[PDB]
Amino acid sequence: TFRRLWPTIAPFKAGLIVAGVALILNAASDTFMLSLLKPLLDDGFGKTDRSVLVWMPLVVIGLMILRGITSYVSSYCISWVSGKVVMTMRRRLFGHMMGMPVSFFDKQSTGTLLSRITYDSEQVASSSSGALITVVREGASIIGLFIMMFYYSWQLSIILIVLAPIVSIAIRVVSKRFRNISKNMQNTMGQVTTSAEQMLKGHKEVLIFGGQEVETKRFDKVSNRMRLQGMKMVSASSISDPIIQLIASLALAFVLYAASFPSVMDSLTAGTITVVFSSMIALMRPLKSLTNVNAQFQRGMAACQTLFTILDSEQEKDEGKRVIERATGDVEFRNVTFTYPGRDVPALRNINLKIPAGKTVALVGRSGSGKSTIASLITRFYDIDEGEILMDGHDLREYTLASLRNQVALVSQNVHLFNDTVANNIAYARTEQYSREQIEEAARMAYAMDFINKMDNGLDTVIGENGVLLSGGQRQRIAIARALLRDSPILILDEATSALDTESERAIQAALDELQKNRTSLVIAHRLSTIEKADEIVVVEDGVIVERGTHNDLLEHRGVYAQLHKMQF
Amino acid sequence: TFRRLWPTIAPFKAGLIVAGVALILNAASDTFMLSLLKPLLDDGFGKTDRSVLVWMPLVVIGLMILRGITSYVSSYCISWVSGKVVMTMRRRLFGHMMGMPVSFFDKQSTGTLLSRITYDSEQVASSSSGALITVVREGASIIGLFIMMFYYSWQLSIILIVLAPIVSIAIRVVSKRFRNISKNMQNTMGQVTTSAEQMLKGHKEVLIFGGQEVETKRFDKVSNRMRLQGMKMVSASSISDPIIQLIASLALAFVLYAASFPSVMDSLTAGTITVVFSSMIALMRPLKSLTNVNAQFQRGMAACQTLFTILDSEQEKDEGKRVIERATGDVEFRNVTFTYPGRDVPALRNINLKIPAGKTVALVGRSGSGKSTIASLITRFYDIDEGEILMDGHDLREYTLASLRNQVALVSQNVHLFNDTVANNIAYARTEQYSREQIEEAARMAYAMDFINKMDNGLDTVIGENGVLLSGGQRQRIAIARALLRDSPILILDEATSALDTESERAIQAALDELQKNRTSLVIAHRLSTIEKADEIVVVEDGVIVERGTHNDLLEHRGVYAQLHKMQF
Amino acid sequence: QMQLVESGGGLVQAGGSLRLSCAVSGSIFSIITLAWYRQAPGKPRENVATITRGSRTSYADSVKGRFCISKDNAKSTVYLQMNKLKPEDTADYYCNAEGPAGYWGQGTPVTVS
Amino acid sequence: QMQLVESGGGLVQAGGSLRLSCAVSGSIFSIITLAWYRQAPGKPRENVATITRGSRTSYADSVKGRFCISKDNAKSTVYLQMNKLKPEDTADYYCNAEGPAGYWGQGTPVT
Ligand SMILES: CCCCCCCCCCC[C@@H](O)CC(=O)O[C@@H]1[C@H](O)[C@@H](CO[C@@H]2O[C@H](CO[C@]3(C(=O)O)C[C@@H](O[C@@H]4O[C@H]([C@@H](O)CO)[C@@H](O)[C@H](O[C@H]5O[C@H]([C@@H](O)CO)[C@@H](O)[C@H](O)[C@@H]5O)[C@@H]4O)[C@@H](O)[C@@H]([C@H](O)CO)O3)[C@@H](OP(=O)(O)O)[C@H](OC(=O)C[C@@H](CCCCCCCCCCC)OC(=O)CCCCCCCC)[C@H]2NC(=O)C[C@@H](CCCCCCCCCCC)OC(=O)CCCCCCC)O[C@H](OP(=O)(O)O)[C@H]1NC(=O)C[C@H](O)CCCCCC
Ligand SMILES: *[C@H]1CC(=O)N(CC/N=C2/CN3CCN4CCN(CCN(CC3)CC(=O)OO2)CC(=O)OOC(=O)C4)C1=O
Ligand SMILES: *[C@H]1CC(=O)N(CC/N=C2/CN3CCN4CCN(CCN(CC3)CC(=O)OO2)CC(=O)OOC(=O)C4)C1=O
Repeated sequence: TFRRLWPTIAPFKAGLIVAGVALILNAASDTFMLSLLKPLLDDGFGKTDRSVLVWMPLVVIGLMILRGITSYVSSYCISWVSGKVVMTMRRRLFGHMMGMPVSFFDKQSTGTLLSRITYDSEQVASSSSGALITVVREGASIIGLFIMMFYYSWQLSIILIVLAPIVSIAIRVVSKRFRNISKNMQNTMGQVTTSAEQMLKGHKEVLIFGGQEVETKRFDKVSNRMRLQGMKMVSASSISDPIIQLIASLALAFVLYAASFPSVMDSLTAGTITVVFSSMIALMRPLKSLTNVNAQFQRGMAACQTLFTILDSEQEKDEGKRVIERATGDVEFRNVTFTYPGRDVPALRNINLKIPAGKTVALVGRSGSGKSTIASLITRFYDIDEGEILMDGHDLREYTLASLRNQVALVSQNVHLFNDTVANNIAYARTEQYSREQIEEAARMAYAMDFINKMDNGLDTVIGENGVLLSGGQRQRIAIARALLRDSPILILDEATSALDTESERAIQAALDELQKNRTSLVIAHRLSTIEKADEIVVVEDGVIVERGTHNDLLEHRGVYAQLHKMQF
Repeated sequence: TFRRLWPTIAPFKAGLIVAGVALILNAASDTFMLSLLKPLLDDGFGKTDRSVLVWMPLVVIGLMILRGITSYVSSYCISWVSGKVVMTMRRRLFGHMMGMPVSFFDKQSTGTLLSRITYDSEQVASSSSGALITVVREGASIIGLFIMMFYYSWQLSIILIVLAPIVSIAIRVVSKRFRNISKNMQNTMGQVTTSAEQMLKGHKEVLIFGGQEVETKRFDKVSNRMRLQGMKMVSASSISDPIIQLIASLALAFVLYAASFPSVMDSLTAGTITVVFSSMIALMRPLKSLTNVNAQFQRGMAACQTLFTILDSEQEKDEGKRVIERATGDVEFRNVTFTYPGRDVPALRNINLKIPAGKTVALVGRSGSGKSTIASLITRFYDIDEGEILMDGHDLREYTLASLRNQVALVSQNVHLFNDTVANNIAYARTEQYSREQIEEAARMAYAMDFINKMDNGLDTVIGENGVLLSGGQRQRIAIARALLRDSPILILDEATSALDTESERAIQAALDELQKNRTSLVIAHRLSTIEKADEIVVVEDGVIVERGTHNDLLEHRGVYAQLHKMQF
Repeated sequence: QMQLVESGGGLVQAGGSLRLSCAVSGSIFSIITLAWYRQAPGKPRENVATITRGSRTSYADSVKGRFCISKDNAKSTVYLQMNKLKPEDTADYYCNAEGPAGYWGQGTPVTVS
Repeated sequence: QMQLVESGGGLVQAGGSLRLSCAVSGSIFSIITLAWYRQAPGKPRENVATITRGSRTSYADSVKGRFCISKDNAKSTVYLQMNKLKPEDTADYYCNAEGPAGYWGQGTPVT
């Protein structure tokens, strides 16, 4: 029941119609061979002579080459549509994954994301395309074989069309036995795999108590259970074939019996019997592989559903309409209070940062936890729960993301580097509207050209992954290049590494010194260089603003920052 | 090939010889039936004979029942040796995973250790057993059919016995050609999978730079490469089949030719010709499986080499012979200096840490680095590089591991809990030697009954994973119980979480208060109470002992420990 | 918006003892830094004592081991006790919170005989 | 084992200033805690000043803001500079390392 789902593949009907035309031939050939077999047995040997057996050795090879060629064209031009439908489905799937809000990507499910889409959407078309190349070749085969029986006989074909449906329902009940064994044995495999995993992870504890013996006996038990489970599934599998083989063979004995009755003879030259029986034993593969196409449509629609739940899911709520060119102003936090999904403890209780325009604030903290989740609010990676982030009199939930995100510039020491040319990694996303003179001048400005020129190709060397790359010592340096070129109005540094790289501080600190001479900048900081030059410093103790103040007028006021200053002198 | 293998499986010669005996019959059924086809055809319809035609349905049903029964037995009693050989190999593999150095389990082996060993073993058993099934059955099939052609003909059979080897070498060359395309597609397949993975590790930056435009196009190129690679593979696979079919069909036409070229031929009636041709078009499947056998052994021997590298690789270095009943005394570190494998920076530089007998020394480090790697040296989880660890005047590298570990009690949080009866945990590996009276006394001694009586059965309650699973604090309480039972002389606390102060911390301290009343004990520390009661406090800073003293006679010496006491006040 | 209320005494004898309280409202009181500042008629503001999230304490060089500070968990009110008063310490005393560039109270002058 | 050698003066007039040095070798000098302790002829040992890995120096109670201490990385030696001597400060002074339960030197009395 796929009505109202054809035009999803409508631009590819050429391939499918060639599949049909050159696929029904691949069964017409198989029927022609047996139909030929008849005039090669009676009319070739019984009728005393040659003049058939010089034709038919050529007709047989002709039919064979037709069969081979049709096999190739059918398989190839059905796999072409398979491929160009996998592409479209996977592309639309991916183009949906670049908007799904950050909360997901954050370790909710990323380990098997790409595999669980490519494997899944390759099993969604393998099964359906297999069902197609099965319900047509192996459905035309039946039509051809019955045609060729009737044109040669009158009775045997009738008992066969009465009798084969019995064969089919036998097929369908026995395969049902096998599937119903499969799921219970799946449940029995779950427990045994779980125990096998359980005994290991505490290896420390096994070795510390000197308890090897008990572990060996436990694995002996559970492995014998694995052996017995495999036994009970193979013992089930080995039955589903012979039973239906015997039902069909009993049909064969029946239709063989009906050749003894007096009327049936004299309608049976020594040939026609041979071709009718040949069609009987060739009909078996279509008749067995045709009444299990549900087992393929169901695999296909199962994977199709397990990815059509994914395709339309939640995305980043885009609300509001107002746009921004350059929000040269004051980002202010107001009573904001935010919670990670999947947890309970709030990360920020009532919070009141009041960033000046054109100045900088430094979020020194003893934790390393509870501060970097501000650099994930001022750019609306997440969305707050209770509060309001006023940006120039406006709320980030009212701005359109395309511009709000265009404001900030996450200059860090961990920036992911695209695997493309350097000058393309600096001017990223707008090589169209930037001129290479700007890229060169900024790469100089960021004190970055010194180690790009040494690179062999230069402004066309790949510094991304599966390329040649740049060490952690300029990853950030390129990042400053990017910020300078884009001239963002709001900066969020990380200073991720606890200390500057050897002989590399001279460039880092200098370039940053140009980078924050203007351009209001919330600088998450934990190093005594940028903090000292700060404008108003704000500490964070595990959930909340604690002790705010400029550095020079703070050390006298002991509090937290001086305490955290001493142990990091 | 493998003459040495037979005694590895010689216990199961019964199963294998039943496989062989009841498997050759399986091909004998097919050969007998094709033979029977003639007195169906010549003596059944040429003459007036109706005598054979009336028993023949019965012999057909009989031949099929023999065929089905032999199929079952030769598929069961060869998957009853496959089962036991894989089970034995697993048990001899795992019993070697309980000896490798702790550094292996550390993170070196992926959590798919179990999956890798089980899939390697299952697939080696599958490949080798399939090779046996194929070689024996199809050898019987070929021998039977060629017996068919001799007893029924004189020339066509020799034509085929000269001509089929050509078919076989065609098979080998074509399968080789497909197999090479397999790896050639495999390279770029892996490459493009990696290039697909690259994009979404840093999805953050893609949003933050507004670069969704230069992401969809990049994935368009990647997906087009994926579909083109799938196209190349499928277009390869659809040729390897329909070429050998054409070679064999050339053989078939040739056989027709020679079957009616001369007058010396034509002695074969309308019956026996059908037998010969049926035997032909049924001979192909053996002639393909038998000649691709060689590939099946390579699956099995490849995976078996993967196993046999692992099986006898390396274990924990056992040296020395000296044995200990109980090493009541004063373990001492002397100039010990240990380097983590896989790293460069030493974790412990020159150490002169002394642990007086009976007394307690407490390590208190802000780093979280360099502490919990002493509790992995006083029990030989690892082995030191430069130093000597005296234990009662002997060195740990001279004691025997089975004996030395008998004194150490890793009584911490997170202690792994076997999925067994509770009494088994608190008496692990020596329920043989220890009577339930000691368990029931110690469970009280640990003040641990509140996690026993309130449970369903208590001394029989399942509590590990796949059991009821109790609290993490309770898991620590079982660790104190288990320490109490064994009364081991050397104790190593961790004091990890410290969060359950809801009268649970009181219970913890109450239980421990007598656990370290004796038993000279190295206690990693972060709790003010246990540090206060210490006997010698030793603070480490990131690589090395810094200042050592007693809490009452240290605060006067401002040093480092007090400077940490301030922040952890 | 966090708010605070300052309570204090007035003129007292020299070398005596006094206790000062400061109420805090609309706050996460249990963690924020709290302190006291004094401002001379001629000299600017200056801190005297400071508390921290860990019940830590600190004092200036001028007054060391002379005054004592504490916080009340239930009442959300701090206490600062001054002992061995000095006439030269007669100035304007202020309650403060959340560091120096944070928030300030009304201020109650104290006179020493 | 580590070794330590103390160099110090003898008898000088009250109210002056001096500097003392203790040479420590054979171990990881860069990180370990170093300190100086004094002991009166009658009164027991008493700490004077201390340095840590982060140069977080401290002076215990009596000479806060009076004495100073520093260590030389290249010279592998610690300097201890003194000022504003008093007659009551005449006692037995030692250089100490790795906390109070660590190690001690021969020392030298100062008057
Ligand atoms: C002069 C002029 C004459 C004129 C010429 C006429 C020419 C004939 C044209 C042929 C047209 C069409 O009619 C035939 C056709 O096209 O189909 C073939 C073949 O069917 C097919 C499959 O094989 C069958 O199925 C099973 C194995 O298949 C699978 C598997 O399931 O295990 C599936 C698949 O695996 C899959 O792979 C996928 C993937 O690889 C795709 O890549 C994967 O998706 C999965 O793969 C894996 O994974 C799995 C799992 O992991 C889960 O995924 C595993 O389980 C797996 O093992 C596997 O590992 C999947 O499973 C596959 O790939 C394969 C894989 O390779 C291995 O793994 O394994 C086998 O049964 P079993 O015992 O094994 O269970 C079958 O063998 C048998 O003995 C059949 C048996 C069946 C028992 C029933 C008998 C009675 C029932 C009566 C019913 C009545 C009810 C009404 O009857 C007999 O014996 C009795 C004979 C005596 C008759 C009685 C006489 C006295 C009365 C076997 N059956 C046959 O061969 C039928 C054969 C019969 C020949 C025997 C004798 C014939 C004479 C009869 C005498 C009567 C005269 C009066 O044909 C005929 O009828 C001939 C017509 C008679 C003409 C007489 C005139 C002279 O293969 C190929 O197909 P292709 O072309 O596409 O390649 C095909 N090969 C060819 O065409 C060859 C071609 O002729 C070239 C000929 C040149 C040669 C020159 C020398
Ligand atoms: C300022 C002036 C001064 O001399 N201080 C020392 C504080 N001494 C207090 C006496 N205290 C003795 C027991 N202290 C430990 C318990 N403290 C609570 C009970 N205190 C009264 C008896 C109340 C105090 O807060 O301080 O008083 C808890 C504490 O750590 O506060 O020191 C102490 O001597 C031990 C000044 O602070
Ligand atoms: C002990 C008690 C005290 O306050 N000291 C300061 C005495 N004067 C010093 C002059 N110093 C000027 C630069 N100081 C900052 C750098 N100091 C390193 C160089 N110091 C000599 C130049 C050597 C010292 O360790 O302390 O001397 C770091 C420092 O100690 O800061 O003092 C200072 O006035 C600024 C004492 O020596």
